[PDB]
This record gives sequence, structure tokens and C-alpha cells, in this order.
Amino acid sequence: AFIILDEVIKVTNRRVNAIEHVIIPRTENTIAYINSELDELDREEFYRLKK
Amino acid sequence: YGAIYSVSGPVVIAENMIGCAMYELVKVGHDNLVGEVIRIDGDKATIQVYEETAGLTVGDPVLRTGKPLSVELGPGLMETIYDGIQRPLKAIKEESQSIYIPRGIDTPALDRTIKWQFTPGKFQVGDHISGGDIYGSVFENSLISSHKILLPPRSRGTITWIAPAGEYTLDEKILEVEFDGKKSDFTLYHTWPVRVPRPVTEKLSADYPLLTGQRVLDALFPCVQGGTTCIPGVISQSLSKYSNSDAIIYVGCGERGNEMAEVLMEFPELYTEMSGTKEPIMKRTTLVANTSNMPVAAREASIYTGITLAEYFRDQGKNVSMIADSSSRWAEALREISGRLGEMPADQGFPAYLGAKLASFYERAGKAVALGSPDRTGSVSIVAAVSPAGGDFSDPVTTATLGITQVFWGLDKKLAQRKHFPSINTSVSYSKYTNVLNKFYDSNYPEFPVLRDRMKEILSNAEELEQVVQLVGKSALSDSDKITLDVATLIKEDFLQQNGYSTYDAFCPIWKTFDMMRAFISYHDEAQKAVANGANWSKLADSTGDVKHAVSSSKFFEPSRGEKEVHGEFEKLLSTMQERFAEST
Amino acid sequence: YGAIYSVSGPVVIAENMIGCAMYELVKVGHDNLVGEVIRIDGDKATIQVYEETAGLTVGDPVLRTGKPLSVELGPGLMETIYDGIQRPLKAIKEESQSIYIPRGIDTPALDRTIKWQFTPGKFQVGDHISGGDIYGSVFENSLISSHKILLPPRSRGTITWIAPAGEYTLDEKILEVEFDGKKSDFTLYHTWPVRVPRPVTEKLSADYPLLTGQRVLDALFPCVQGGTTCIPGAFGCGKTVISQSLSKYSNSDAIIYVGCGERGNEMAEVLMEFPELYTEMSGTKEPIMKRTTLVANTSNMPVAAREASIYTGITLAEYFRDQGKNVSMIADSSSRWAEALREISGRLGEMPADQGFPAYLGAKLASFYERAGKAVALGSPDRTGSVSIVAAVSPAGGDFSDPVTTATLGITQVFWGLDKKLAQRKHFPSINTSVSYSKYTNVLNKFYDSNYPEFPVLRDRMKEILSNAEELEQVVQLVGKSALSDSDKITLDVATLIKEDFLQQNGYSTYDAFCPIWKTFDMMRAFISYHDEAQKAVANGANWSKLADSTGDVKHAVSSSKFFEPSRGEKEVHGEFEKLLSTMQERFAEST
Amino acid sequence: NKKAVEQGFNVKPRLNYNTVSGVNGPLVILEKVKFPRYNEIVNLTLPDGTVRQGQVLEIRGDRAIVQVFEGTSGIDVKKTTVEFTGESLRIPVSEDMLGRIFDGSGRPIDNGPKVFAEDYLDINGSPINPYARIYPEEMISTGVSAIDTMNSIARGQKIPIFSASGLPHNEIAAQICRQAGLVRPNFSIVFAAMGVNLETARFFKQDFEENGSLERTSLFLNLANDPTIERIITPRLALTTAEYLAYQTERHVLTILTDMSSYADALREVSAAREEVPGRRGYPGYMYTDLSTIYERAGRVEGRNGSITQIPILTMPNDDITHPIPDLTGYITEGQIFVDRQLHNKGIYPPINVLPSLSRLMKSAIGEGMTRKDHGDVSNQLYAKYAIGKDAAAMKAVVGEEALSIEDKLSLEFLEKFEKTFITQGAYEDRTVFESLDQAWSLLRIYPKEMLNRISPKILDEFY
Amino acid sequence: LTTAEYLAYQTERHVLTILTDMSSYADALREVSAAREEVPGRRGYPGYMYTDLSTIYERAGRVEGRNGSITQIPILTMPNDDITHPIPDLTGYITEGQIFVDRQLHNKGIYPPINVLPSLSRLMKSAIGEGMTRKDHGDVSNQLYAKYAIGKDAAAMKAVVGEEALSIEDKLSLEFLEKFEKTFITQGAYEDRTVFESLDQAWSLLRIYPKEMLNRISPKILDEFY
Amino acid sequence: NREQVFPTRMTLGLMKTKLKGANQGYSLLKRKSEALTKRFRDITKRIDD
Ligand SMILES: Nc1ncnc2c1ncn2[C@@H]1O[C@H](COP(=O)(O)OP(=O)(O)OP(=O)(O)O)[C@@H](O)[C@H]1O
Ligand SMILES: [Mg+2]
Repeated sequence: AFIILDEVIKVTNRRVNAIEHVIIPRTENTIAYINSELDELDREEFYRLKK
Repeated sequence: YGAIYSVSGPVVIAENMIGCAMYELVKVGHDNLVGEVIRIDGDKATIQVYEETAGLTVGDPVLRTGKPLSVELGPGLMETIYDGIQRPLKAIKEESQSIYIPRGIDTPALDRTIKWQFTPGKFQVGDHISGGDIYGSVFENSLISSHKILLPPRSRGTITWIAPAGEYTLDEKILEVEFDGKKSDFTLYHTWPVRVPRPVTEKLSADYPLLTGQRVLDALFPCVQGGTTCIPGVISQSLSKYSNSDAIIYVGCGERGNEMAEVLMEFPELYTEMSGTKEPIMKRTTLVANTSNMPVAAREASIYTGITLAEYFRDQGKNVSMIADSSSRWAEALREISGRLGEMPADQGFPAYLGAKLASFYERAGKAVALGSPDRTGSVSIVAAVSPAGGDFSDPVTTATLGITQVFWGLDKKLAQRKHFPSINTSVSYSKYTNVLNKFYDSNYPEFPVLRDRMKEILSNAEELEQVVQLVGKSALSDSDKITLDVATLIKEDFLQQNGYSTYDAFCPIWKTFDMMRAFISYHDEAQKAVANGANWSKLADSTGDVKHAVSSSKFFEPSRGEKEVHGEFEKLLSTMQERFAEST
Repeated sequence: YGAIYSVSGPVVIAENMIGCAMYELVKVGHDNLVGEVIRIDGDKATIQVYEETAGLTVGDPVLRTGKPLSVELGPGLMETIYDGIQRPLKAIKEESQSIYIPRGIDTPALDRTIKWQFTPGKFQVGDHISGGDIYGSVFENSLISSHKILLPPRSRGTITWIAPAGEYTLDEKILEVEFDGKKSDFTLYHTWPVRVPRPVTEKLSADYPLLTGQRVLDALFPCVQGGTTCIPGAFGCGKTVISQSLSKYSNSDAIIYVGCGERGNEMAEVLMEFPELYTEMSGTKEPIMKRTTLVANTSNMPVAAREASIYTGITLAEYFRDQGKNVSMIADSSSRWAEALREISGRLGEMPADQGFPAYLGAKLASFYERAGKAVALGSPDRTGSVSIVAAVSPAGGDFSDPVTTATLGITQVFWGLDKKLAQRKHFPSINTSVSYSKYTNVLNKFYDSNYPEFPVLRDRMKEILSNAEELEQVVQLVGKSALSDSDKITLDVATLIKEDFLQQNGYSTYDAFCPIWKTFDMMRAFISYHDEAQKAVANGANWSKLADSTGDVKHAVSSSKFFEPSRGEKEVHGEFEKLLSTMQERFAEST
Repeated sequence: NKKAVEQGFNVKPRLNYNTVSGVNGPLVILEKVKFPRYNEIVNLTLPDGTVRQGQVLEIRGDRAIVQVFEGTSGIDVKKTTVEFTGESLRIPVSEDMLGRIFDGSGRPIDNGPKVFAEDYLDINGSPINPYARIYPEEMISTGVSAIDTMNSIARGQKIPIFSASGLPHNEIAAQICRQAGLVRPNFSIVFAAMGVNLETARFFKQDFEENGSLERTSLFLNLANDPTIERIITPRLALTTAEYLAYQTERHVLTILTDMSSYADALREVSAAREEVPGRRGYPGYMYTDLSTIYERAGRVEGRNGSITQIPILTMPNDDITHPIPDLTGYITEGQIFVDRQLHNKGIYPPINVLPSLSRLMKSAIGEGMTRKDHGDVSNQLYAKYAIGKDAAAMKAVVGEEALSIEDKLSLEFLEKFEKTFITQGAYEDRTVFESLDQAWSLLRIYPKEMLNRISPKILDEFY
Repeated sequence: LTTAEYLAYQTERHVLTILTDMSSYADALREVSAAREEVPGRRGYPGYMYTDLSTIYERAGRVEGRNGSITQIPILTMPNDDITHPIPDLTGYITEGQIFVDRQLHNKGIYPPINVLPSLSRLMKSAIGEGMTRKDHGDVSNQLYAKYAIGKDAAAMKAVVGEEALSIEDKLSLEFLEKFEKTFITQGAYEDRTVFESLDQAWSLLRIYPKEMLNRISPKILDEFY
Repeated sequence: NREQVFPTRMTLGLMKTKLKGANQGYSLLKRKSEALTKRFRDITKRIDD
């Protein structure tokens, strides 16, 4: 039971560290890039309407 | 007087109006609505009327003020609540006897009926006079005495006639200055364009510290007089009274009207908890209060009016601390004006000049020798609440504020939820004025920078120890790490968590802060020495529980006595702690 | 002669010019600035001047030349540097004695004083000559010898008189052609509008590879002689170095290096270094500079001239193609050409379309990239040339979603994508092997089966190894490498070796400045044989850790194979490689 | 001798236009103008008597569109008089400018006299002929190990400094100025301030005075208080001064262009004031051309010993390379020195992140005659192993430190001893390029000889 | 708002206006603005939408001279359930506090689908006082919010770590969450609950805990009410 | 360092949902790791005994 719990805890801690360090910066950067891209599209539409 | 030619929303075009300067305020309509000229196309001059533009007819006269958006600087500012464009709300209510602001109300921003006891200065008739030179003094209030009257900065010439001492109305002529023709008569008040900064002889480095009263903000993240400061937005009340600034320019009141009402009620109610027994806090603080119902131009120019008032008070040599609140609301007003003007968005819909205007506004603040004789020095400290948008520091206004402002105090939501005060996050907050403040610290309190660096290192080690205790068992930590964690916990409990509600630690002075710093440093050094000597951590804690209790009570010690009485108590506590630590070994 | 009415930026709406044609070349201002008409609104005619507009007064005369922007093809182009509108920078410097380019310099596009040895062709008096036919050749330099003189396209008739062999200048008459009773006098040079592609008899499907000299470009994503190529990537990725290396070490007969928006220091580096380098072509060691001309229009030069630079370069490439040579145009920034187009469009007032780039940007890029291709020259004698356009796109913000990059990917056939992650950490060429593609791998099977039959199979094996390792690294980076199989570990190790040794090439190192096709094929064979031997040995039962410990020497020998200098020759380098495989096979059998 | 003087003795009366067809934003439109030029600087005299200076930007038939540098506020149609100088903006340039402090518009704020001009040079300048431009191949021993071993700077290089708002870019840029010198045996610094705060400007002034460089610096201070339109012309003035002092005076010049993010913000404000294209993130479509007009004025030229090196200091908004200002600046310039917020927070000075940093003039000026023969291989190996160490650190954070292999552990150790001993350097300590190469060789000697695959084997045998 | 101003200030009575479909009002403002040849703002809405909504909102509030009041409950309709939408953003800026109706709550049960985790009132401390309503209101509301957050955490944690492994403070919190989303929040569309009755029910839910578990409530309130 | 997602409003909402789910999973898995670590410490003590 101790060995199985050690393996499970190692896998879970690796999963938490992976989730945070990889995914959360990755998804946050994707959100920022998407917001920037739609902001650029809105700015282009605004410029066309101003013209 | 011109005539209205076109009205399309708050965009009034006035024809047969030649001679209107750029950005010159005008009196639009028969109700004397105020508006600024945003573009000229010959006779026509497009005007952004501040108030509601409904009911404006074609041919309504448009009077020309002849000056841009300006603030009426002079005696009578201190105990007054103003709007964004300096509308005297108190006198407006008194005159109108109504809860509303009548459209195009022309109540002068300064009381023209009150009589001021004028005392002429050293300047006499026939003497050459320069801009900003003091030619008289006026007793305005008890807390703010000797309201020095200044010549308008652009004015120059020689003094032709100066009125003698006495009680004079604010509209009566006081000084006639001749310069290629005696075409200048100066009263006790002068107008200055709000956007145009008040000139100074020479801007000086900001060296003397701004004593906010709070131990955390006065020790770990200090601010200097004439320096800019940032707050995410207790601190506002502390700067209002505990700050040693001779004047306060509150330009906040928030976007919410309820917040404005609360601020207006609290400021007059609060007294001078700092030095000064019987003096209202409002006796030196001018409230530039603007709600969201106020005109968007007024909301955008509230901070500019406040900073111009602060520079006027600085030109008299007074240290001023202009507490700015709802900078997010100001940025929203600026974005609204940009969208009204059709200006191209730059970042998240904000205008392209947001960073430039913010940088110029923060560069207005600074210690500088006032223009004209006698040589005098003033300071304009800015403490602007950044108010991050959506709870995150991603707004362009927030980014610019953190980029130009030198101090960020970083109130923490988690720390506030933990019932901590002032709940300043020591890991996010910072202060770039330590290098300059090292001069004053060497002059007065030599060991204070070293002690502050020691606490910064202690806090970093405490964060590391907390991470270690979260990762693995707490008991696995070394004796030195445990001692450092305990010392940091005691520091957070006593030094940093000093609540201002209790009169014992309502406003910790710089000497009391240095005494607490020395006590904490001595306790940490004694603990480290005991750990190095090989003594058990538990035994050392059991022996030095009395020393820890004395250190904790040092924070609760009343600073009313002051002088060497507080210093003498710290010396006894330090000696007792050293003796107790040595006896334990 | 018109007058200037409005000057706003690089565009000049000149009034009083009824009769001006579209894209007709004009002379705006007292200094005779070079400009092209874009719009004609009545007597007004908007002009994009190709020079600096500062100092143009309302009322300045504007001459109407009557002819479009015309490059001056002919002998003397090969070893020169041009200003975008074909102004020799050497001549400008010599005439002005200043380090600057004066506004309105009207130096001839080709040196007129230089006398060229002329050798008449097979044509003589009375032979009916057609457009594009070769009626003679001139000795230009040691490398580009017999710079064949072509009859201008759309010029046709019977030869009345031909100049005998001797020495001639460009202004001297060389030929007289009679068409419908009207005699036409032809010189060594001839003008051609840059907008219109030079005609060819019939374009052909390109089949011979363009040996770039870079390992990854030559092996994984090959390019043929006569196909468009795209090189997107942010600053510092390696587009300029890839372009310069291709120009230095390509198998092309001539280079048309076009820099639009590129720094002047890159031009200075090329002018300084190309004469130092030498080529083994033509049976002798001759400088690279003798067969490459440069169209230099830097970023601080007038905005409107970038389009003129692109078109002048592509027309020079088309001329040397009609001469039957294998030319490869190198546009340094099609993105900067597009940014010039965007600036002109914004100053004019057209609809921004996407990102502000004009709506005709895609069509203009498609036409420019369609100028390229292998083709049979227009006239007899029959000879075949090719133009390979390898243009470096510069996306804004380092994202391949820019309109210029999207249009270029839509129109070109070879896409050498560059990743800034590999641009950093000094992993040049920073080619992104996942997104990059080459559509000439199918057609190149003929050349591969003719010369290196195992090249396509080895390239496919390396590509699938790289893909498997990409998947393995992706899964490992989130789930660790404590559960991988032995085969997975072998794949990861071999692909890391490939990235560190084979794919990465130090173009500024003597051993890896130019890896030829045979060396690249041999090293692919070495790496693939290493991977196969490791896989077989482990499948036999050997633990991968112990196998790596025992075969570290073989791994080092494989990874250090790049240091074999190709200057030793094919025989010497291949001899060492054959011993490398034999030793590696032995060191994998003894260990197992 | 010099025949350019004789053209000076020629008085040219200038028209005084009282006609203003209208003012909108920062642009004032004039009417009935007699033959307007396209960039001629004009002097608007406001009704209050203060004289703004503007330059025309579009000139239709008998109509001119002036943008004033000090803003249009206070301009009236009836009373403003515009005086058409008839020539584009021309800074008065003399050799005595070395040692002076000017303003954003070129006015001397040094409380001294107006510069006794030796020649009037247009601020816009002219492009340098690529044939007449020499490739800079002379290294500069900037003292900093990162900028001398991994991002070596040539004499004519225009390598900027990328940093965020709070990073010590000014501290690093001042270190380069006081330590700039050739590897194989003084620079005349030209400092341009665009929108920097008073503390930064005073710090630069005091640092130059302390190091004694103030006798060879011509500062162009344009603080945040200064008008936001003349941030455009301030770098033009600085680069005209540098172009003179180099190509006509034979002085090696450092050009410091601080807060180029502020300059580009001013450019974006000017563009959005008109109906110009928004490019990306609101910046003008011609921002590449304007930044090129700024940067490309550096370099060495044929026949003239003077050289100009540009060290522009940028301010990335979110510390992002993908932002238009750093992206276009790295596209135009010949490298960048990336100052890392992560390294600064960790405690490293200089906090230079070498992976985003680049020096395109390293290929030349790094070799067997200019620097040590191992320089290029050492630098390439250092980048390779430092990136491998960063990847290993990320993998350590993800899957614990135990899962890393021997190579990853060696990479972590190398990264620790590289950031802590090699990149880290005292603010006033300068290291010879050979000492920096020796330290780099020690860091590589951490690794075994086999794993160094970027070192040519002859160099590896000779220098290990 | 004009009728409210009349009643409250010229009649001295309390109003509590309830404006419905501020999204519909914003769309109407969009059409009125675009009819005057004006460029749309960020999400098509006019740039001065902040000023217009500020007028409409700040038309409410108390005054010193008069004994009346104007409370406001502008009920928005968030498009695509996005808070970053301009109408919700500007309304949150101008107004103080916010009440959220949750799609998950609506699917799970019946009126009102109001979730308390993202919904808060900024001037709550003034309304929940000692003389007005009851002196335990603030402590009870804070305790309920904290235990609802813990109940949501425990409901998420049950499927992760098994029901048995949850602590006592998590099992009790899950039971409280069930009885909270099913009995306290769950209210009939026609039944009226006074503030005192609602606080009594809140205490009835809070009594499933040991007296030591309730930490946010003051000890005096715990001794007097629990 | 960003997901290869085409910029769109639907994509933005999907990525916000993914971020919320990732944060929730991070918190839940950290709490599960803490519980299993307490159980593992108890198991280690029991194993020694
Ligand atoms: N194949 C290579 N071998 C060695 N070093 C290289 C190679 N490619 C690039 N580099 C290095 O990386 C730098 C990248 O500069 P380069 O001129 O290639 O940039 P770029 O992507 O073309 O930029 P820009 O868009 O600004 O023109 C070179 O100056 C050189 O130091
Ligand atoms: Mg390039």
C-alpha cells in the first residue's frame, strides 16, 4: 500500500506541476494572443468605417 | 459673441465666431453652458459642451471666455469641495437651494464676498516684479496660515501701486504692474490654464521622505516628498491626516456617487489625528469630487485641476500630497472622450495619447524651487490609486501607471481577506526611492537602510521556508530556518499588522519605526547567534518568550511621549533581550 | 510638362497632365524625381515618386516621359549594385563624391564608356530575325562569358546590316532590322517595362534541384531550379543568411540579389565578401561577385521604390533567363515590398482590406511569383533557362498569420518556415520541420533516382523519425520520460542527435559553410544507419542505456561527421564516410 | 577651402501668413499660401506672443497643413501669423556642440549661448549609399561579459537594448558608454532623451559628469513635460549631430536613443491624429520606415574614419518581443540586447537574457585576428548549453529534479554557474573579452569534452 | 428615473426603480447613435455608452435635504454570458455591487437561480447593521458565503478523492451546500421571506455545524443565536 | 508558448472555459496530492512500526 501510494502521489504531483507550469502559462498566452488578434480585427474594422 | 450653427449631440458648431482660441472655453447657449473648442474650420468652431445639450437652438449666442480650461487659483481653496472643472459645489447648493446642479451655473469658483486680511510683502511701489514673486500674504485658515499671494507666472513688469494692509474682497484690485504700459491689475486671485504646468525655477531631486504614518509604507516601501506613488485601491485616510504635507488635494471620490458622498462626509468629520490638537482635516484638504453623473470632460479634468491646485500650493513653498483615486474612472472618461472624438483606438480601445498624458501628469509632480523671489522650495507628492481593471493589471492605464510611478504599495486581496492591515503584499510591492532616501537616512537614522534590507532578506527567507513547509514536513526544516520563520511571523504580527484604529499604533512615527526595526534586528541577530551556538530551538524559544513578548509590546507602546522617552524604552528592551539571550546560552 | 498640385508623403497629385498614361514614368520636380502614375482623376494624375519628396513646391514642373518604368537590360549588369530604379550606386558615388544618394541623379543604368568585345552570332544580312533571337554575344567577364545579345521582344524583321566582330560601346549601333519598310536600329542594350513579364516560348516543369548548400533545405525540403520559395520568420531567424548562402553556393549560373527594406549593412557585407569567395564552375576559380548583381533599396530609401526594386530585380532575372542561364532571384523582403504597398495605399486613401495591406496585394504577389519558372527562351537558337524566386517573407510580430505570409504560402511551392525558438539558442538554420513543406519532392524523384537513389527514402525516414520524436517530446514534457519504451528512447536520442549535428548547420564555419548534395546524402545515410543499427541491437535484447554507454564513441563519430571539410572532394569525403558506416556497424555488433 | 560659407551670405525675406483656414487636432491648415514646400519649418506666432514651430505635411493648391511641435492649444484664426522659413527643419551644427545640453527641439537648455553653427544640416538627412557604406568589423569591448562574448558589438553596429519599464536599462546603457572601447587598440557620445522622466535624465547627466564623458556628450533632453510632437524630431536632431561629428569630423560616436518606446508612442499619437493606417496595435503603417530613418543612420562609410554606433533603449510594454515596437526595432537594427525581468527578479546584474539577445555584426569582428580564435565556437556552445539548461530547468519544474538525466543535471549546474558568475557582473567592473572567454571556457569545462558538439575539434583540442 | 426623482425628492418616499433589459436599452442607444453617422465603439456600441449609462444609473441615490431615496436594480442581459461584454463592464464600473443569475443554478433547480459566489453588494455593510434589521446579519451572511464556497469545493473534491476520504468539515459542508441550494436559495415565485425570517432560516442551515466550526461569526453572536 | 487556435469569439470562449477547468483541476489535484501525502506519511510511520 505504501509503494502504491508513493507511485500515485508522485504521478499526481507530476500532474499538478505539469498542469500549472505548462498549461496555465500556455492557456493564458493563448487567451492573450486571441484577445490581441480580435482587438486588431476590431481596429481594422474601425479604420475601414472611419474611411 | 457668436451664434450656434449646428447641434448634433454634445458637438455644437458655432458660426460667425472668429477669434476663438484652440481649446478655449466658451459660454454656449442662453443658459451659459460651458464647452471647449476642439477644432476650428474658419468661422465655424466645433464645441464639446460639457453639460446636457438638449434645448439648444440655432442662433443661441456663444460667448467667448478668452482663456482655455483654467482653475481660479487664490485664497479660499483649502476648505472647499470642487467639481472636475472647479465648480464650487458648496456655494452652488447654497445659492440654488436645490439638490441638483442647474445647467450653466456661473457661481465663481472662489468666494467673492468673503473679506481677506491682506498683509503686503517686502515689495514696495516702483520695485521690479517677476512672475511668482510673493507680494503679499493672507490669513486664510488656522491650519493653513499665511496664504502667500503670488503674481501670475507669465506676468512681468514693475510694481506701480500696491494696496495697504486691511480686509479686502477677493474681487478688489490689489496690485498694478506696468510693463510697456500699465495694462495689468492684479487681485488676490489669478487664473492658470489647467493643462499648462505651472513653471518653476528649477526642479529638484526628491530626497525628504513622505511619512505616511503606516509602519510598512514608511519602512519597507518608502515614498519621498515630491514623488509619485501607486496603489491598487485606509491608505487614503492615512495620507489625508498622518502625512506631514502642509496641504492635501483629494481628487478622488470614486466613480460611484455613494463613494463620493462617503468621502465628503468622512473628510469634514475627520480631525487632525496627526500633529495639531484642534484642527479639522478639511481645513487643508480641497476635495475635487466627481461622480459618474458629472460631465465626462469634468471627470477627465478632475486630476488636472487637482494637480494644478497642488502646483499652486507648491509655488508657495508648501509640501503637498495630492491623493488621486479612481484613476480607472479617469481612464474610462478619457476613453469616452476619445470615442466621442472618433480618435483611433490604440490598446484595448484606449486612445493613442493615454501613456503620454499619464507620463506628463506624473511628471508634473516633483520637488522644485518656486518661481520668483524669495527663494522657496515646495513639493507635490502624487499618490494615485491605479484601480486595476477587472481585478487584473492588464489595462493600458494600469500598465502606464506602474511604468511611470516609482512606488507600488500593492494592497493584497488575500491579505485583506486575512483581516490584515494595511495588507500590503511585501512580495509585489516595491519602492524605487531607497537609493535617494539613503542620503536622508545617513543624515538622520543611519542603520535604517541596513535594517530594511535585513527585513527584505528575512521576508524572502520566510517565503522560501513557507514553500518548504508546504512541500515537505515543517519539522524537517533546519533550526536556522525555523528561527527565521518565527522572527518573520512575529514581524508580520506586530510590526506590519499595526492597525490604525487603536490610538497606540494609529500613526507610528519614524523614530518609533526605527526603534521597532532595531528591536526586531536585535532579536533576529540574537536568535541566529543562539542557533549557531548549538542551543535547542525549543529551549531558546522557551527562554526568550519574555523577550518576544517585550518586542511585541514595543509596537503597542504609546508614541505620545516621544523624544528620548521612546528611545530610552527601546534601549532597555534591547539590553534586556541581549541579557536574556546570553543568559539562555 | 505639367505642374505639382499636392504633395502628401511619397505621393504627388500633379495637375495639368491630361494625357498621362497609367504607370507612365514622369519627372516630378525641378530635380527630375522618378515617379509613376497611379490614378488619373481628370487632368490630375497621382504619382508615386521613387525619391525623397522633401522640398517639392506646389507648381514644380512634371515631365511626361511617355514610357513605363523600364529597366535597361544588356551587358554590364552582372557585377553591379542598383538603387531599385536601376541606378548604379558606384556611378552615383563617383559622380557625386558624397556618401549620400542625391535626389534626382540621372546616371545611365549601364556604363556607356566601357567597350565590349562583340562576337556576331549565326545570323547575317538577310536572315529573318524574330523577337528574343540571339544575333551575337559579348564577353562580359571571365565567369559570365558570352553575354548573349538578344533581339528585344516584340521586335521583328529582316536583318539589313549587322556589326562585324570588334569592340563596341552600348550606344554604338550593333544591328539594323527592317520591318515593313521601316528600319530599326538596335544597340547592345534594350529597355523593357518591369511590370510586364518578358515573354518565353513555353515554360517547362522544373526538375533539376536548386542545391542551396544548407543541409535541411537541400535534403528535407528541396527546391528545384525554377520554383518559387518562401522563407517566413521573425528577425534573427536566419532568412538573410539563408538567402546569402544560397546566392554564394547555389548551382545557379547567375544571382539577382534584391534587397527591399533590408539594411545597408547587409548590402555592404555582400559587396565586401562576394569578391573574396570563389566558385568551381566554368572550369576555373572566379569570384562569386562576377555572376551576381544587387538591387539595393534599403529601408531608409524612399518607400515607393521597393516595388520598383522588386520588379527591376525580377526583370533582370528574366533577362538572364532568356539568355538561357539558370538564374535565381533572391527578394530579401516581400513583406517589406508589401509594407511599401500598404504605405502607398494608406497615403492614397484606398480601402485597407486586411491589416491595412491593399486589396490588390495578393494579386501583385501572385503575378510576381508567377514571373518565375523554368522556360524555353523566346527565339532561336533554342536554349532553356529558369528563374528561382526565393523570397524571405518577414511577418509582423513573428506570426505566420500575416496577410503577406498567407498570400505567399498560397502562391509559392516551397515553404521554409523559421521558428524563433530555434532562431534563439543558435540553432541555425532555424527551420521548423513540422510546418515547413516542399512540393517539389515528387518531381525531384527523377533526379534522385538518377544520381542518389536512396535520397528520397532516407529523407522520408528522417522526416518520420523527426515526427515521432516531436510526438514523444510533446508527451514527455507533460508526463515525464519514466515510461518510454526502448524504441522511443532510441528515437528521441537519434532525433536529438539529428537536430544537434545534421539539421543545424553553422554557415559561418569552414566545415559547415557549404554542405554539398553528396555530403548531405552520405550524412543522412550515416544517421539513418545509426538509428537502424541501434533499433536492431535493442530489439535483439540489448538494454539501451548499456548500448549507449558502449557506443558513445560511434555516436560521437556520427555527430562529428559535419566537420569533414567538403574541400577535400567527393572521393575523399565519401571514403571517410564509408569507413564511418563500417566502423559503426562493427561497433554495434561487438557491443551487442 | 570651404565654399559652403559663401551661400550663407544671402538674406531671403519670408512671407508672414495671417491666413489660417482652420485648426483641428495638432494640425493647423493654412490658406492662400504662395507656393508651399513639403517639409518647410514654419513659425506660428500665437496671439499671446509665444512662437510655436511647425512643419507642413500636405500641401494642396494654395493650401498647407502644418503640425506644430508644441501643440495647437491657444491657436486663433484671426491673430496667429505664420512665417514660412522656406526650408525644412535644419539644426545648427558645430563641433562646439560636444559638451552641451540641448532641448527636444534643439534649443540650448544649457544656459549658454546659441551654438555658433559651422553648417546647417537637415534633420531628416539622406540615406547613406550602400556602396559608400563599409561593413563594421571592429569589435567593441563593452566590458559586459554577455555583450562582449555572446553579443559582441562592432564599431558601426546599431544594436539596441530591449527592456521593460522597471528594468535597469539605463544602468546598463551607462555602463556601456563609460566602458566602450576597441578590443585591439575615446568615443564621442551623443545622448538623445525622448519622453524620459526627470530622474532618468538627471541620472544620465550625473553619470556622464561623474565619468568625465560630459566633455564629449551633446545631450538632447526631451522630458515627459516636453511637447509630445517633438519626440519625432529629437532623434533626428541627435542623429544629424552624430552624422556630422562622425562623417565630417572623424569622431567615433555613440548615439543613445533612450525610450524609443516613448518615441514610437508619440509617432502613434501623431498618426492617430490624422486618418493614417493603424498597422498593428495602432502604430502607423510607416512606423517601419520612420524607425529605419532613425536607426539606419549608423554605420561606417568609405573614405571617412568616423563611425556611429546606436544603442537605442526600448521599453517593451508587456516585456513581449511580439509587440510592434520591439519587433520592428529588431527587424531594422542589427541585433538587440535583451534585458530580462526574470533575471532581474532572480537578482542578476546585468539581467541580460542572451537567448533573445543577438548581434548580427558578430560573424565579422569575431575571428582569429580580431578576437581569440575560439570566440565563435565558445559563444555557440554557450548558447546551446544555456538553452539546454533552461529546458532542463523547465523539465525539473514539471516532473521533479530526480527525473532529469546526467546531461540535464550538468545543464542545470552549468546554468547556475553561468547566470551566477558569468552574466552577473559589477556595475563598475569591466572584463576584458579574453577574461570573459576564459570564464566561458571554465563553464564549458564543467561539461565533458565529448558533449561539446559545437566546438570545432581543433579548437576543442587546443583550448580544453 | 424622472418619475423616481419626482416621487423621492419632491414627495419624500423611497422608490427602488427596477430597469429591465439594459442590453435592450444599449441596443437602442446603438441604433440612435449609428443613425447620426457615428463610428461604433468597441463592440459596435457607441463610445459614449459609458456616459449615457452613467447618467441613467447615477440618476439614483439619497440626498441630504430630502427624506426620500432612489434605489436602482438595473437588470441586464449579458450576451453570450460574457462579463467582459461592454454593457456588463460599464454597468459594473458605474454601479456598486452586482447580483448574478446562474445558468447552472437554473438548470439544477427553480427560482431564483442566483449564485452567491460571484454576486456581492459593495454597500452591504451599511444596510446590514445593528439598529436596522438584526445585529447578526453581517456575520451570518459572511459565514453562509464562506461555507457555500467550501461546499462547492467539497462537491468538486468528492468526485476526485472519493466521498469517504472527505473530512468532517467537508462532509458537513456538502450537506450544507445541498440544503442551501435546495432550501435556502430555492424560493417560490410567490412566497415572501422577510429579512428576519431569512436570517432565521440561515441559522437553521448553519446549526448543522458544531459551534466551533463557525469561525467567521463573532463569539457573542454565536452564543446568543446558535 | 501558445495553443495553435484560430482567433475567434467561439475560440476565445472555449479557451476561457479551458483555463477555468485547468485552474479547477490544478486546485483539486493539489488537494488530492496533499491528502495522499498525509496518507503516505501515515503509511510510512505504520511501515516503520
Ligand atoms: N546559417 C547560419 N549559420 C550561422 N549563423 C547564422 C545562420 N543564420 C543566421 N545566423 C546568425 O543569426 C543572425 C540572424 O541574422 P539574419 O540576417 O539572418 O536575420 P533575419 O531573420 O534575416 O532578419 P531581418 O528580418 O531583420 O532581415 C545572423 O546575423 C548570424 O549571426
Ligand atoms: Mg533579412
